Amino acid sequence: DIVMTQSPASLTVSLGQSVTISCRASENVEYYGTSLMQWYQQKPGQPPKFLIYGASNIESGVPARFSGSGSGTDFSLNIHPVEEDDIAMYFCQQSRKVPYTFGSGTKLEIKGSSGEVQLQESGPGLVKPSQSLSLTCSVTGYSITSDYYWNWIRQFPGNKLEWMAYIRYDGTSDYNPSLKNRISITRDTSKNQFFLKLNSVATEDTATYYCARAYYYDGINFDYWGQGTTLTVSSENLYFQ
Amino acid sequence: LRLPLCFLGVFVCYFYYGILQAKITRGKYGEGAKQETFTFALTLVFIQCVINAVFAKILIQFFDTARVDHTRSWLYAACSISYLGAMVSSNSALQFVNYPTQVLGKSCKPIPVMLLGVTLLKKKYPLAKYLCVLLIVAGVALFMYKTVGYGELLLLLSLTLDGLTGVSQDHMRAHYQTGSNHMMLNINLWSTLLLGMGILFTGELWEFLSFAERYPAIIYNILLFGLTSALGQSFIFMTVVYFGPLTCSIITTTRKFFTILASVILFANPISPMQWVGTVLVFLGLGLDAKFG
Ligand SMILES: Nc1ncnc2c1ncn2[C@@H]1O[C@H](COP(=O)(O)OP(=O)(O)O)[C@@H](O)[C@H]1O
Repeated sequence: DIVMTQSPASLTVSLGQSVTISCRASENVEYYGTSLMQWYQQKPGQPPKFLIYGASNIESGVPARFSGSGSGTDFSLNIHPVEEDDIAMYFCQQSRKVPYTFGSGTKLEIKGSSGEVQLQESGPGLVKPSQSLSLTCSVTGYSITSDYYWNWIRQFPGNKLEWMAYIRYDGTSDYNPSLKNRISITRDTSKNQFFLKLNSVATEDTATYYCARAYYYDGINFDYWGQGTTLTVSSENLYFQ
Repeated sequence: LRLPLCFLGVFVCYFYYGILQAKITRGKYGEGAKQETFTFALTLVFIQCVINAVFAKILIQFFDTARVDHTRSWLYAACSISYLGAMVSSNSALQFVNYPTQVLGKSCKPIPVMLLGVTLLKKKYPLAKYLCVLLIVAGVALFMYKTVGYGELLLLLSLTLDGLTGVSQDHMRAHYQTGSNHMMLNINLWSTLLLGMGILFTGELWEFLSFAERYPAIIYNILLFGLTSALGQSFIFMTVVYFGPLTCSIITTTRKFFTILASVILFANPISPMQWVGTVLVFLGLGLDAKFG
């Protein structure tokens, strides 16, 4: 699959400076003269927020500071008037191959130190290995039978994202090929929920699982995200938190 | 791995498709007062669209089953209306002008899109583009000359709708990554639905059946025409599968010249030499755009 590499892991910036973040894809993500690239901004302990799709197509409501650039395999994101709000992690995502992949993420730091959809994840917190698991994402304020993709994504410790799967409002579902034989995504329209079932979860599955609503345009854009549920797989019990 | 099979396939499918189209449209029917010319352009386009839809469904079922079509349904209808209208205008034009005029008009695809981009959207174009249209216009003007007749207006409408279909397809491909087979199947399905509605509403489906009853031999030719039309696109896609688009552009460019050449000289028209030079000049105009890509 396509591997995204973000050369600057950590950027030290002073307010007012212009910052550029680079992201290189293994394969040309150009498709019919259109770049299938997206950018997301993640604050500590928060779901990512969608910023840009393709090349410099700023999402409505995002400040004019952000601007995408580049084409082919190399892309960049520029924030000219950096401000306090922009201090976060930034992820570059490609939507050219059916496994959607995110970059390792670039973290910024400063020296000197009802008109929406409500997603709610739920599931067991601590689980023993080899047990089957089922997470439920309930949707309120919207009907999952309307035109929007509903995806399950996960984030491992270290802030590495991995798109698990998704289901469309038509019922069409697409899986990550690496996990097509370990997970299953289903939906229940009567209660307005969709479930992700994992078979024989191993220790490597410890992560934060998000359910997101996305719309396809110049790729796939995970515009809305849930709060996210933490899942810890271990052979021993944990308490107090 | 030699790849003459795809080139052959295309040149043997679309060539015979043109031959059957010429036979169906301009084919002499009856004698004396029985000159019932083929005025049922809707039914043949409907048959062609349904055949294309079924073949595209087969191709999808056999190739890239894992792909998921992201295009919105209403996008397909918007392109399909112009697609169907372009076919109806072009095929209807055969009722008034000879086959060479229609094929040359089909080769005039760049002018609508080029005109739109240059004058309507205010986008500058290279020198080569600004001269391709001039060469083609000179060639066609020489060819044409020896209110206006219906054939010319029908051809103009066909060109306009072809340009609209092209721009809509470009937009949907860019912003939805729609596959070749999926687009073919969906636009053919929408076109056949609309054509069925119209044809049954206008009633000439009954009249077309009466015409078939008078001349039963038509049905064997219309079916073959639709089959060749579908197979042409099927083999065009196969070229991409066997080898990347670099071959697709070459095959399209060479076809755009071979088809017109065959329909002009190989069809054995009663063309006067004063007119053939115009075809020669438009040839000198055609392809020259592909010289610069
Ligand atoms: N990668 C590509 N690069 C350039 N052109 C392409 C590419 N993929 C598809 N096309 C275009 O898509 C078109 C599909 O042809 P098609 O419409 O089936 O032929 P017809 O118009 O005879 O039915 C081709 O003419 C080809 O130029």
